[PDB]
Amino acid sequence: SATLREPVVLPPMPGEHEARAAYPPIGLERSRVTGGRLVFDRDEGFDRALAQGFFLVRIPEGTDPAAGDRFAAHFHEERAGGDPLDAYRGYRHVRVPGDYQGYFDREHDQWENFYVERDNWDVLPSEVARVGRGMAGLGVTILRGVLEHLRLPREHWARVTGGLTEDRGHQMLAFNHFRSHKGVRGSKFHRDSGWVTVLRSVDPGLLALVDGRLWAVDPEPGHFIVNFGSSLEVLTERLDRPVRANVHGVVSTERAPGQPDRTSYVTFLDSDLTGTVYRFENGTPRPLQSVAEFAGQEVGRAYDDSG
Ligand SMILES: CC[C@H](C)[C@@H]1NC(=O)[C@H](CC(C)C)NC1=O
Ligand SMILES: O=C(O)CCC(=O)C(=O)O
Ligand SMILES: [Fe+2]
Repeated sequence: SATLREPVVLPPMPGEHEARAAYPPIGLERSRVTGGRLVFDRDEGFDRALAQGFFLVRIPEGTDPAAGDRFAAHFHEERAGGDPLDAYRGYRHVRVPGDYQGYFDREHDQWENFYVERDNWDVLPSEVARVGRGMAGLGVTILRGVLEHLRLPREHWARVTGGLTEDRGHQMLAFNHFRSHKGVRGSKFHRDSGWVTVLRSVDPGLLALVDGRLWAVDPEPGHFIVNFGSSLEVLTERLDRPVRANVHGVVSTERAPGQPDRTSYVTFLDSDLTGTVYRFENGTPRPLQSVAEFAGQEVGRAYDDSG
C-alpha cells in the first residue's frame, strides 16, 4: 500500500500516575481565529506548530463547550428512569447509520466511543450538535489556514481534501469515555486518520510518541488542542515543508471510587469516504488509494478490533 509509511514501534501504555512526572509536556504554540483566520501569537508559531503537529487554539466565543461537556459525562450511562438528564444517556443503544459511526465498546482500550458524523447530528440533543458545529467549523478554518500557509495552490484543495475545504467532507463529532475500571491503555497509540482534529479535554493523560520519546500533551483552559491526521501527512510528505500526523494515545487512567472518569471529545475532519487519497508528487496530487481502503487501513491500525 502506498500510504503505509514507515513502521512505528508502539510501547506499552504507561499508567496515569507514573506518566504524570516521567513525561514532561510539549510546549504548545497558542493561536486564535481572529479577523476570520487562524492567527498564531508568535511570529514563527505557525511554522513551529506544523512541525510540532500539536498546538492550542482559543475556544471561539460562539462555541460554548458546556453542553458537550455534559453530554460527554453521561452518554455512556444507562437511562435512570424519571430523569430529565436521560436525554443525555443511553447512547450505547443508539444506532447511527454509516461506516465508523455509532457506539463502540473497544475491547482492548479503556475508552468507549460514540461517533456521529454531521449528516446524523439529529440523533444528538440540538445543543450538543451545536457544539460540534462550532468545533468542526473551526477545524475547517484551520485546515484552510494550513493549506494557505503551505502555499498549496487553491485549485487543488476541494479535490484533495475530499470536500472539507468546501465545508463538505466527513465531519465527525466523537465522544470518548475512558473506563477507569479497565486495567488497560486509555487508547492504543494511533494517528488520527483525517486532516485537522479539534480536541476538547480538560484532564492530563494524552501522550505524544515522537521518534521514540514520550511527551505529555496537556490541555489549557479556554483552548482546544489541535493536531493533524494521516490524510494531511500523506498529502504533504514529499513537499518541502511536510506536515506531521503525530502518534498519540491516552494513558491507562487511574480513578479511585467516586472520582469522575476521564472523558474527552473531538471533531475529526476526514475526506469524503467515497473519494481518493492524494499525495503531491512533482507538483501534481497523485491518486494513491481510495479513501474507503485508506480508512479501513487506518482504523484497522488504531484499534485492535477482531471484527
Ligand atoms: C483512525 C482512529 C481515530 C481515533 C479516529 N477514528 C475513526 O473511527 C475515524 C475514521 C474516519 C475514516 C471517519 N477517524 C479517526 O481519526
Ligand atoms: O482524549 C484525548 O486526550 C485524546 C483523544 C484522541 O486521541 C482521539 O479521540 O482520537
Ligand atoms: Fe487521536
